[PDB]
Amino acid sequence: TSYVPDDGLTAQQLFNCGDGLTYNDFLILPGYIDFTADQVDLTSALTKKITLKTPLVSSPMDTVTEAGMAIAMALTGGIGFIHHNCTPEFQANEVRKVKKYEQGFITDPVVLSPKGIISSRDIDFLEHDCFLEEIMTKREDLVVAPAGITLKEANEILQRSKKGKLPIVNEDDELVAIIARTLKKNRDYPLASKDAKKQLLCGAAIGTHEDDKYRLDLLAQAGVDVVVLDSSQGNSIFQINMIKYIKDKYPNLQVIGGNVVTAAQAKNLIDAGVDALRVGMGSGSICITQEVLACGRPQATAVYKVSEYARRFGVPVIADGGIQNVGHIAKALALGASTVMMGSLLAATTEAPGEYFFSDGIRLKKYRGMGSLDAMIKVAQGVSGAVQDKGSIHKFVPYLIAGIQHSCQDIGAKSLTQVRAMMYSGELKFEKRTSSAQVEGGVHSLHSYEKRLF
Amino acid sequence: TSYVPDDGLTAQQLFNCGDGLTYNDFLILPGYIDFTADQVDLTSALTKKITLKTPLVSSPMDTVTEAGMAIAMALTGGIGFIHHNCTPEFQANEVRKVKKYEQGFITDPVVLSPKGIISSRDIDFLEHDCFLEEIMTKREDLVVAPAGITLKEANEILQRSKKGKLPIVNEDDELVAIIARTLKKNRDYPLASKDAKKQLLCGAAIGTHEDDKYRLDLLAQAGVDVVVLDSSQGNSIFQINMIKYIKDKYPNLQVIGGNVVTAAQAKNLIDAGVDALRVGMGSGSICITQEVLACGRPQATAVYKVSEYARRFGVPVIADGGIQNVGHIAKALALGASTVMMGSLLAATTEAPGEYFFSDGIRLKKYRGMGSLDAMIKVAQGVSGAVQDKGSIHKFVPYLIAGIQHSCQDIGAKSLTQVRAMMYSGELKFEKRTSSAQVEGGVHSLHSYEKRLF
Amino acid sequence: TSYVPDDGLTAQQLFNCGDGLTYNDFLILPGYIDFTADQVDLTSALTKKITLKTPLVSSPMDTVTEAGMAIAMALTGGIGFIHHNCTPEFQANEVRKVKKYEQGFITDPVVLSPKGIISSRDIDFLEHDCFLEEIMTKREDLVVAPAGITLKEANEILQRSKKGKLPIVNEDDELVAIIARTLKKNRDYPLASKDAKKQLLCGAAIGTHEDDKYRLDLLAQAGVDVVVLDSSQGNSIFQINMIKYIKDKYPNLQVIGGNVVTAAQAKNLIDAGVDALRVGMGSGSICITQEVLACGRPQATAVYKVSEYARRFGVPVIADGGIQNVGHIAKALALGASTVMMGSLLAATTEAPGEYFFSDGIRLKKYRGMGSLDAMIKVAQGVSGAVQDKGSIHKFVPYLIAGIQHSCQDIGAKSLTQVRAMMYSGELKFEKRTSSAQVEGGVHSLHSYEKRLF
Amino acid sequence: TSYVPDDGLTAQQLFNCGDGLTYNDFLILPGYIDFTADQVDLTSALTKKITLKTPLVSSPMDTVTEAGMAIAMALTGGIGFIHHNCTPEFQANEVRKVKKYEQGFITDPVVLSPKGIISSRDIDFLEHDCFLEEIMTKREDLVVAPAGITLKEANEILQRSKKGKLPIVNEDDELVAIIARTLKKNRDYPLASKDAKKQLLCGAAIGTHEDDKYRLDLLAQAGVDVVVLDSSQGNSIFQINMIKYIKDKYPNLQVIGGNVVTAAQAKNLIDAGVDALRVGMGSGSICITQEVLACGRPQATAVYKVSEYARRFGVPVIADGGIQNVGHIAKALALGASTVMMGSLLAATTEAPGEYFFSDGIRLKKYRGMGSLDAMIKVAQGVSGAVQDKGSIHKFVPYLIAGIQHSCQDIGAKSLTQVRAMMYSGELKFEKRTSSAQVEGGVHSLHSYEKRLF
Ligand SMILES: COc1c(C)c2c(c(O)c1CCOP(=O)(O)CP(=O)(O)OC[C@H]1O[C@@H](n3cnc4c(N)ncnc43)[C@H](O)[C@@H]1O)C(=O)OC2
Ligand SMILES: COc1c(C)c2c(c(O)c1CCOP(=O)(O)CP(=O)(O)OC[C@H]1O[C@@H](n3cnc4c(N)ncnc43)[C@H](O)[C@@H]1O)C(=O)OC2
Ligand SMILES: COc1c(C)c2c(c(O)c1CCOP(=O)(O)CP(=O)(O)OC[C@H]1O[C@@H](n3cnc4c(N)ncnc43)[C@H](O)[C@@H]1O)C(=O)OC2
Ligand SMILES: NC(=O)c1ncn([C@@H]2O[C@H](COP(=O)(O)O)[C@@H](O)[C@H]2O)n1
Ligand SMILES: NC(=O)c1ncn([C@@H]2O[C@H](COP(=O)(O)O)[C@@H](O)[C@H]2O)n1
Ligand SMILES: NC(=O)c1ncn([C@@H]2O[C@H](COP(=O)(O)O)[C@@H](O)[C@H]2O)n1
Ligand SMILES: NC(=O)c1ncn([C@@H]2O[C@H](COP(=O)(O)O)[C@@H](O)[C@H]2O)n1
Ligand SMILES: [K+]
Ligand SMILES: [K+]
Ligand SMILES: [K+]
Ligand SMILES: [K+]
Repeated sequence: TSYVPDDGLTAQQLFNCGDGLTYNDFLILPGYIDFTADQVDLTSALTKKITLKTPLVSSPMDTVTEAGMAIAMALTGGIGFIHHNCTPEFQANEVRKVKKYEQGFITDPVVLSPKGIISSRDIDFLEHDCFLEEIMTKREDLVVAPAGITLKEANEILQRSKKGKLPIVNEDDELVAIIARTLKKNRDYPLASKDAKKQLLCGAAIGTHEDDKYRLDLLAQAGVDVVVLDSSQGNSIFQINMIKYIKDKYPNLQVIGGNVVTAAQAKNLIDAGVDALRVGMGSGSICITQEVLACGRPQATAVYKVSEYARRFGVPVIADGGIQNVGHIAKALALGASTVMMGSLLAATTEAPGEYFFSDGIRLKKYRGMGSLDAMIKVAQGVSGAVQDKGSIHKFVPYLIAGIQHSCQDIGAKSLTQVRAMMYSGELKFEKRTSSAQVEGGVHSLHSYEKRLF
Repeated sequence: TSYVPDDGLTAQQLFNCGDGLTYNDFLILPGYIDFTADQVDLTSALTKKITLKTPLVSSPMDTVTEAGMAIAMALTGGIGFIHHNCTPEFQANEVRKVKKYEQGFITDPVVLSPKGIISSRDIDFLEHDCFLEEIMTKREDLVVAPAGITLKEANEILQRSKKGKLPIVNEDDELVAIIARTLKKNRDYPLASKDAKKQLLCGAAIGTHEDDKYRLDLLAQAGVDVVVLDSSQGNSIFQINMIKYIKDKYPNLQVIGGNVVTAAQAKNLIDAGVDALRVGMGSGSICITQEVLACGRPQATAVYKVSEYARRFGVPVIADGGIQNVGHIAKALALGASTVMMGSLLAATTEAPGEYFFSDGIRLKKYRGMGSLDAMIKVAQGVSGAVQDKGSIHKFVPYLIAGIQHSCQDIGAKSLTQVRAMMYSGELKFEKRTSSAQVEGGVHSLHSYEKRLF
Repeated sequence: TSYVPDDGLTAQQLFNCGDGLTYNDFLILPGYIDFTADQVDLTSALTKKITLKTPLVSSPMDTVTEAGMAIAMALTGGIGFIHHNCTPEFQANEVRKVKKYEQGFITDPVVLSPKGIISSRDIDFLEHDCFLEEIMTKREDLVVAPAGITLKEANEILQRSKKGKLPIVNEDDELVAIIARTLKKNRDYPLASKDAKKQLLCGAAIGTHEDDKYRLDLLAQAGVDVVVLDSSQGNSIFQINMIKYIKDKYPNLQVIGGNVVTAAQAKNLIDAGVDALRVGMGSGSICITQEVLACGRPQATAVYKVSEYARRFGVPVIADGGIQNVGHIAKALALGASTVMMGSLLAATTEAPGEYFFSDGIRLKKYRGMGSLDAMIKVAQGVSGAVQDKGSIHKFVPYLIAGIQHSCQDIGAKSLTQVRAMMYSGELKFEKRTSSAQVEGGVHSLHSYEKRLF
Repeated sequence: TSYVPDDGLTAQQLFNCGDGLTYNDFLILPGYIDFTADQVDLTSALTKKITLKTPLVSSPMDTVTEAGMAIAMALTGGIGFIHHNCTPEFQANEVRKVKKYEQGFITDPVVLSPKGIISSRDIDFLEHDCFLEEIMTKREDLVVAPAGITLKEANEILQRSKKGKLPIVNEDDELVAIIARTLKKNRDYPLASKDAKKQLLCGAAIGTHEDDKYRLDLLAQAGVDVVVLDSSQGNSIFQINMIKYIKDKYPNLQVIGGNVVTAAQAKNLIDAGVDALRVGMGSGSICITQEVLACGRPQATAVYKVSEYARRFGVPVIADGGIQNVGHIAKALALGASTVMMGSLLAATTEAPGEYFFSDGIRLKKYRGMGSLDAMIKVAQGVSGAVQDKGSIHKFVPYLIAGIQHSCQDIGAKSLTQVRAMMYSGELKFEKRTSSAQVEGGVHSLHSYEKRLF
């Protein structure tokens, strides 16, 4: 015979009925492998105009994305969104801080007012004399460098002054930047996500309330590339206006639509004029909306449903919420999502806001939902907590990339663009997983065991 | 195109087959928001004649509703039902106590027999002399007030006597009431549930056994507004008679039908002449009937099924049992319920019967089913226990209201009347939730976390 | 209108497809109540010829049924089966012991050989002299009683001798029995299960292996009323022969067929000539067959399927295994079962074999499957353990009866015969229960709680 | 009537839709028993050319199969596969070591270089003198034996020298072997799996990467009988080539195809020229692929689907992964599998690699997946751990055999060949198991319990 039938379920019959299943409810039948995993191209679109080397994106939460994270993320190939739980000024600062970050050049030099350099030497010896400028008269005659400044002469010249951060200025003695030694052989970031001006990409979230139009402005000034509207149910006249307002004012600016879960919700945003859709309502580890409200939708189905529609307009979808492991990323992407947003899966990370604090013989790192009472009487829709400890976004992300690539390989696709083309064509196959199938899917029948991922 | 199909399940296909699903088995797809949550009107009917500002209702259990609770509940916009685990006299007392409660006026002044006022002063100094009247001859010549008594002159006049509870009498020196300082700026209860005589509404539960006709009488005297028949299976000739007996005797009185779960059970009660139906069999946190019997029905389905029928007669349905969180309330209401009754979700509360007693580094408050051996050889159908500690019904209820409103908003309804009109029309959409969907629905992927709701 | 549709699932569509559901997977919609629970008649058949006042039956396990249990059970209205884990002689003894038990008369007087009465007096005072008969010459001239012996003169006469167990003999000084004081006002057992000779009924289990034909014989002699073949898969040529062998030899004797789960398995036994069928394979608390084999079937479905067939021949079915609570009994009976057999649910009991032994601040009582390595290289198909502590079969059983009656009432049936007639007619309604429905079905949303059943 | 319908589900309708169920999701309805369990023949094929007495097969993991295991397994009637986590030389050694193992003859005599025998005597008395050959001049004149060596004269002759391991040599004083006393009455292995040269069978796993062709060679030399390609997704051009390469070079050699789960994946391997298929992706206790990727399939369905196809070509299927108990073996075999491979279920065993180390008052034995970071930045797809303690493969396996036989009996098949013929014909019946059915399936309703299997 040499036939072999067409066993396997198609996306349609699996996510277009009314059962409402999530990532852990299904699998993806393998295909034919004839290329190595690293040959898999993960290039994907974040918006109608922007494209990242990797589909990963950090969430706009006060415990996940902040300068450091938006930078690492961008450097590793993804992008980040600065949360909006702080006066517009500060949030806007985190943007410019990112938007004008340059290899080797000092991050954002801590500084003080006279109220010249100031090397520890002084601070030590010789009562706290009348202010700093006094206890520190660092003569104009000092080791500084001209605008011809470069990483080359920098470090080297630093040897003469045996210092590790010589200052640089344009012409009007107003520090443009300070080169720094601290790393000893900077790596190369070939996938770095940057804009036209070669600066790293940077996103930012804002509300849809009136007092957010000013906030947006400060961000816009700072060179923000894309902004996402923060809402649990983004299909409101408020967001729609907020959309129009922004698109009009700033034509040259991408706007991602508030969190939606239905094709109907999307229609309004795609019409308002959005550049993408953030799909996901009540899937976040810290989000507890479905339990305290009554509205929401199972992630896997939501991502599939909203993408199949959004695609018909060239509007990328960001699968936000529900990604509890590498696996769930490939899943979300295979269902129509162009990129995926993470929060908890990127909390412990060292680039994330906050500091670690061992608790009960185990590592730790704060992490809560922006809808929690702390982050914010108001009805709490989120919870507060903390997670373990992962490596650094510079090594963690690369691991995610390998997984996603290994996933694509097992399936038979050499790119994410293909994975989607396959599932929409009916070539990509799926299969439901019973509770026992889920149990067998993970670790079982062991007396004890540990786990290390990369 | 600009079409977007009609994705979404309708109530019918979801609760009218035979799967028997509960609140945690489904969700409600969001709609369009074009109004703020606080604009949502929660007005709902408790019976054919009565209407509350809020659909909340405390349960007739000896650990939930009692004077204090029936008062707070009424003040916050809902209503309460005094349990019937105590001689009719006492239960009847709790009613009048409620029915004639007035702002500022002392609750129910504790008192003693001679066997004039009696300020601590005496009790202290000068052997327990022959009875109270002796160890306390408080002269007729004392600070008291005339029927012109008002909160105005009251407190003020109290200053002269530097006391905090001057007595007031009509004419025949028989204390009608005592004004009291103890609060320092009473709030305003705009939603208060009151009757024609401007007195707070008050409900009361009674059995269907013969010896309950006298009990009902004492309650009726006390000015009870509505009574609910307490039974697990209320479709018995006993209740039906008890219905007729009451409707006849007291025409001007609402009667809620025993707990039912089917349209067939309802028919008998709607015919007997009930003013509402209490739907719910074996859903209560402390009820364990389904485990020790064989009869019952999944709450969500029961509420939907009995309401779709009851509505065809203008008979309100009270979704009693199964409400484990704010979310489940909106759910019950969206399925055809006019109001919802709670027990455990209103136990810890300070207005509830009993006192707290820290246990294992944690707060506590007794709570058990009226079907438990303690509350009541008889077959125990309930269990006994206790819960944590919530705020006060004066702040807790308001939180429930916000939730329910936030829920209605997310859906797209500006009132509960609308939410039901939407689900019966097919506009309101639902989606089943798999076990994984339920797991993703709540908190997951966190190393640890705490939870605060309002 | 006044119609009300026909909501509700019928047994057929619920247990005749291939889903394989158990008791916890469904419920029984209530009906109309017009009679009190105690008016419910539980009379049910155990075999084609025998009938018990109650459908309860103790299991033939070395930790459940033994003389004491087969007696209490019979007295409370049910029946018991002596296990066969002991030489035929001893098992046969437990039978006669039961079969000839009489109110007041000493159970089975412990005794010694000379190698007259022997009151402690002696044992105490005056070296262990040459044997008992010597250290105890209780003269012929002693307080004894004639065959006219009766509970009347007995106790009374005992006063004169101030003893508590005067001996009685026929004529040939061979103790027929000894009356005993130890209770102080024996109760009345109106439901007692007895045979023609007014003796309590008694069952007994035997294997189907060759060496079991002798064992059966000793039992037969002892006046056993019914015997059950002990097998996990009773549809073997071995049992079929064993059936024929017995039916032939002892026509006047009931034989219950080995454990089966299908209508096909039953056909062979009903033809071999059985008087009943023990349905249930791998449902017992201690049975772990399904996990270590590959054959078996979900109890609820098995009971329904085998009964619908067996009934077509007047062959009663004993729902054995899976009854984890009062509720599951009514369920099994409502599906076609005539009686139900229990093991674990009757372990802690005081009438059960073994003694209690507090462990970890909690009561205890051994309990294991006859298929366990201990009870019995052989493949273990059962496990060994222990349970808590229930009352006495004289109070526990009565509780089960109330439940079963309360269950029948809630449904609307005044007898078990009716409950079955209702489910087979399509009048009795059912509804599946989702996992959440099962969770809501039991205790939930409580911070803590205890449980007392009767 | 005497008909009895055809209740029961067929494999087809149960594993050929898209639900994806595992072993714990179904059962096998019993049939007719007319033969004893030990009469059941378990003979099954491992490949197109090879046949084992028992369908058991140890997995190629560095914690399961290694010489000792491949020997015991072969002796008990099955076969084993040496893992490939060690230079080809060593892995190849483990093969020859096995391939030339002979009863009584010393396993693999530990040895040292001069850098004659060497009995402890010396080592003790008389500074570590210049090397061994010196501190030990065991004269040529010593107790040794000629090629006529046999277990007969061996042991006996050993008495004269009162030693326990006399050396034997061919002619050129180059030890061919050493007979040893250490057991005191060697048993008989009637089912031993051997090749034409009467040597025990031995399998070995290799990768499909280029540098594996040399490795294969060393194994081939050592007399390996069958080799299995180690891959999670074995349907790649790499394996297909690796297949062709081997089949060509070594015609007289069996090759088992990489792990597959679909009929489509199989087609390529059956065409490449494989002798069997290893079905199973992400079912292993230590495999966590489905959780960190997105591809895989529920074992039960995979085994059924791939076998129904593979059989159409006479290509045996090895159900690898998911076997958590005796029961699951019969299940896998009944669905079309010819043999089953185990890992964890054969870890604790004494023949397995590694030594035990009590931990927390309990026994222990290391066990991890070859995909774990330890066994192997790379993406970890497995985990590391350890299990309890089972007996010895010489007693454990026999237990598995009894189970599998007991299973076959309960069904009604006298051989595995029959079990499959029955399920493909539609005679063998199945039934799904709900979560409650699964709960009832195992141990429940017990206050406590222990477990011993054989
Ligand atoms: C905000 O972040 C989230 C996100 C992204 C998600 C979830 C979530 O719970 C949160 C936290 C809660 O966000 P939100 O539900 O509070 C939405 P939002 O922040 O826009 O607040 C909405 C309310 O603000 C008021 N509002 C919004 N815009 C205006 C406006 N233009 N004028 C007046 N009032 C407005 C209304 O009361 C409207 O209901 C979730 O479950 O899935 C995704
Ligand atoms: C009473 O509260 C509940 C409620 C409200 C619920 C559940 C529950 O378990 C209880 C506790 C138990 O109530 P109930 O089942 O004991 C019902 P009820 O209190 O009316 O007692 C009923 C029995 O009393 C006797 N009875 C009732 N009325 C009469 C009568 N008129 N004459 C004689 N006997 C009567 C009968 O034996 C009838 O079976 C439940 O599972 O869902 C809701
Ligand atoms: C015995 O009790 C049970 C019961 C009642 C149940 C289960 C259970 O596991 C046990 C314990 C195990 O009983 P069994 O499976 O060992 C059945 P049985 O005691 O009859 O032993 C059967 C074997 O004995 C041998 N045999 C039986 N009769 C003969 C015979 N006539 N001649 C020769 N051999 C025979 C055969 O090897 C036959 O397979 C269960 O899962 O559901 C109900
Ligand atoms: N409910 C809340 O308080 C809250 N806080 C954040 N979120 C949503 O959950 C997402 C993160 O989900 P996760 O941690 O990847 O499961 C965020 O991007 C945001 O959309 N929700
Ligand atoms: N079974 C019992 O003892 C018992 N006690 C109270 N109840 C029922 O449960 C309801 C409360 O449910 P809950 O606590 O909101 O889940 C009560 O209103 C009553 O109808 N049941
Ligand atoms: N597998 C075993 O060892 C074993 N031992 C007893 N049993 C079966 O289980 C039944 C008791 O079930 P349960 O305890 O009521 O769930 C017994 O009547 C018997 O049929 N099974
Ligand atoms: N993922 C991993 O690291 C790993 N290691 C081994 N395995 C697979 O799992 C199988 C063993 O499964 P189990 O232990 O019987 O459930 C092995 O034969 C192999 O196919 N997988
Ligand atoms: K969630
Ligand atoms: K309950
Ligand atoms: K069981
Ligand atoms: K697994």
